[PDB]
Amino acid sequence: KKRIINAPTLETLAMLKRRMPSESRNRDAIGLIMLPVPDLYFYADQASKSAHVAVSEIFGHITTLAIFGEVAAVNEAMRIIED
Amino acid sequence: KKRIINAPTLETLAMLKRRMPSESRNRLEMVRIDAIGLIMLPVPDLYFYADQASKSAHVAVSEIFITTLAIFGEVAAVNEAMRIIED
Amino acid sequence: KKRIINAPTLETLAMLKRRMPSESRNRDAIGLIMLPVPDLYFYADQASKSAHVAVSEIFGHITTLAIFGEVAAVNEAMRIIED
Amino acid sequence: KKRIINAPTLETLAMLKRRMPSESRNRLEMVRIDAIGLIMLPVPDLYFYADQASKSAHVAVSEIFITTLAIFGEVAAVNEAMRIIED
Amino acid sequence: KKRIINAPTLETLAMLKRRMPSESRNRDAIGLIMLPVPDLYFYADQASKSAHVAVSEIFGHITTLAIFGEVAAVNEAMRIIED
Amino acid sequence: KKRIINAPTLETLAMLKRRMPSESRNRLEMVRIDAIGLIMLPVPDLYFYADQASKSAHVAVSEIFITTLAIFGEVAAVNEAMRIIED
Repeated sequence: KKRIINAPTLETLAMLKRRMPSESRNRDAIGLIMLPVPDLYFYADQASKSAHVAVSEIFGHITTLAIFGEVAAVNEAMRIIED
Repeated sequence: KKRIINAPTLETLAMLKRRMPSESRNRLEMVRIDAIGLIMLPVPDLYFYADQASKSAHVAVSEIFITTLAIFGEVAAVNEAMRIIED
Repeated sequence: KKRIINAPTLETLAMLKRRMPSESRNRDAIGLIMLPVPDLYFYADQASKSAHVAVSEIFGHITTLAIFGEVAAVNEAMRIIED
Repeated sequence: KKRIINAPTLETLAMLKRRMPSESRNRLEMVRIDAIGLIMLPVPDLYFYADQASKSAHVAVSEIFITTLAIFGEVAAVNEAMRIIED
Repeated sequence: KKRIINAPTLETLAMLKRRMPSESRNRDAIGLIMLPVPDLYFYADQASKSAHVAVSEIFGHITTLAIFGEVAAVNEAMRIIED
Repeated sequence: KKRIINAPTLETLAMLKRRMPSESRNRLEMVRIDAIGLIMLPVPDLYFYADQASKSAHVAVSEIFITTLAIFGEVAAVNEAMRIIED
């Protein structure tokens, strides 16, 4: 399903970074949502067109998208994805 | 499950390029990418439909790492391809 | 399921070669069929006893057999496998 | 599916350490390990609940290689955490 | 499910060793049982508290625990795990 | 799902050898391979039945990379083994 982490720890960020591509990693709330891969890139492209949030895949098919940004924005994004 | 990205970002293209073979990467600059169709297919279908697309002008195809096929090209062509694949 | 590629592109061959063992790769229609592994080797052994087609596993359990040869032969093989 | 190991062996700790990131390994000596809670979670839940635990005193969390979260700490804390996760 | 190998061959031991961690490998009947990972470590910890049997994961989620020891002990352990 | 290859090709043997451990590879020349039985088994069954076969004369066993066991030997022996495994 979907989940939002408000005010994540440094340790939480470290865990996520280990599970992201170097390109993304090198670049607050975090929204985590499980999506099939077409949806994943569709919704990530959305965010790249949107300021104020950053996106990345999380590894582990149906995979995980992580949305990093400000509390309002992250919530807005998770809402948009539910439609 | 299928999805079409209209007018993809440069970052979107970068994300996809990271997830395709080095050999396929050049094919993106040889084609106008109005749209990207992403569809999850069993492997026999994948290569069947890729081959189709490779024969078609105006689109380029690549695997993305039941797996994912990406169809790059002009809006009409991408839409046509996704339609054909639904049949 | 099963599928046959008539007159494959060079790019199509390149995609398949990336997904085959070095031994096979180093060695027109292409038949692609998804089989459990016992069936896979059973039906591939058949082809090795048969002239005019070549066989290989394709990676990605239930896996994929690829049958390379002449149009008649490939069709014949895909038919035999349906029984 | 969840499980709590009360009063784990040194060998049990060794087995788990082998299956966690090198970075997490030190966190075990910074905390009294009366108990270990092991629960299998989808990844969004995993990081959600880890983050919770990392904010909580008396427990430490780590991934073990839908995946596995390990919660290390004092009996009360571990039990509380496993309870919260059931909700 | 579960299975017990009485008086295993050297070849059987070799096959299992290939599929265990170096740490375990470096350390008769063999009980093999498929368990979810929480159960796995729970029941392995049990064995570490118990003399006369040794435990290890076998690789290949729901994974496999291997219990090495004397015939009585191995049987006792497989019984305990059924509860 | 099970299958028996009667009178396998040299190429068939080559394909299987590529997919077994280097250690197992020699065992094929120590045994007359009239037939190869291939059966997909959960891992406890795999080692249980391998061990059986390793104790039996006239067959050799190996893993092929729920996984696959290959039973190499004489037609009678292979058939007997596949039968025993159905029980």
